[PDB]
Amino acid sequence: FTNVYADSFVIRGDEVRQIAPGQTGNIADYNYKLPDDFTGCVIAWNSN
Amino acid sequence: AISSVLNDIFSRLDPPEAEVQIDRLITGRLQSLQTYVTQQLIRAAEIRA
Repeated sequence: FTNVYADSFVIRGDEVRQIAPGQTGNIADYNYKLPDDFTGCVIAWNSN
Repeated sequence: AISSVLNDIFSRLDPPEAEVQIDRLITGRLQSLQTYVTQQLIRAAEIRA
């Protein structure tokens, strides 16, 4: 692929199922949306 | 499909999930359209003779 965009953020475990194309949430509406033509991967790790 | 109205599936399901059920209806309407054109070409050949 050409380039990669790595976005660094902390999301609690209620909203981690709303990171997917075409979702609805607190962060998944008014902050960070994923369109239906978006292609990529989601990497998570426990920072507790 | 669950509903036969194209405006209903846009108003119900998720936009990943609604593209399956709309494309079942478009494929079903094209097979009924392919049924109609194939019969009218043969009836045009029977009326030609």
